[PDB]
Amino acid sequence: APFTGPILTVEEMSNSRFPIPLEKLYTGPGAFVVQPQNGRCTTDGVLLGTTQLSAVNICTFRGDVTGVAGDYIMNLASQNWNNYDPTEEIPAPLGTPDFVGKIQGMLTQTTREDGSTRAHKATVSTGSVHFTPKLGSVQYTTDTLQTGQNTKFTPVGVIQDNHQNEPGGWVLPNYSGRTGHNVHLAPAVAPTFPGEQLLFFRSTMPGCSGYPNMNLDCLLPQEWVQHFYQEAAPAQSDVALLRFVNPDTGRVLFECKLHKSGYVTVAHTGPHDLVIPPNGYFRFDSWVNQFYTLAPM
Repeated sequence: APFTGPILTVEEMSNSRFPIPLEKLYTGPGAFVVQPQNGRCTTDGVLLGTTQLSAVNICTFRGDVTGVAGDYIMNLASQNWNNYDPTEEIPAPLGTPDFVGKIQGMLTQTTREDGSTRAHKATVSTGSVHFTPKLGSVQYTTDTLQTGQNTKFTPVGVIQDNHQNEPGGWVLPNYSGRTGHNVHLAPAVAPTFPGEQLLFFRSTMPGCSGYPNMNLDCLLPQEWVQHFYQEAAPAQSDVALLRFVNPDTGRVLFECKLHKSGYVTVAHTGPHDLVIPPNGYFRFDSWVNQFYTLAPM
């Protein structure tokens, strides 16, 4: 099982931390608590953190709701509408958000075998110490919805209330409110090697109110996560050499290294939103010692 990377342009891929396509590449610094929980999978196919395979289920919630008299609280159900098990060895239900911000979306429901259905705007602060997904409960500050009926929360974007103030992007939430620290987390990440920086995969979370910081950097495209999980190819070395080619010219644009552990680094310093040809895609060339110095970018 040869090791491989998917043949997909950044635009043909999807963000692994919010259900939306990728938009571009960006490498940068240093003073950051960097440990996204979704979009975490070893190059050999071992999913970690709260990462699951579907891009459409990232940041969604299913369950039941009980409205507080004159917000609403949701009793978490399994992604498949089944029972939720606080036991399983994960930081929280797979797909759960891995940063702090007020995610606004829609709550849809269907009043069982009768037919009626209904939906209302709703937001949910992953900062609200009542954001207890691990415990199996989460409350939304709706815009109003029976009890006993399957309520779904479909995510749509983030908001604000000062500027760029929010989203905490790299601010991990507390899956178990007061009750305790997050468990079974995914290793924090950061470029160790000299001068190298992390090569992220950017997208822009739809703003729905205020002046929120809409950037959303993930370390792996969802299909990459899907590919390694499928292929489950062995990591003949710590680092795998990748070349970003241009299908048209047939000329390498630049290189980067995919570390078996699951992240991407680029031999470059300082901020800079990469500029690539829309047809650009990544291609694995070979494994290398963690010492292989990279041709800059």
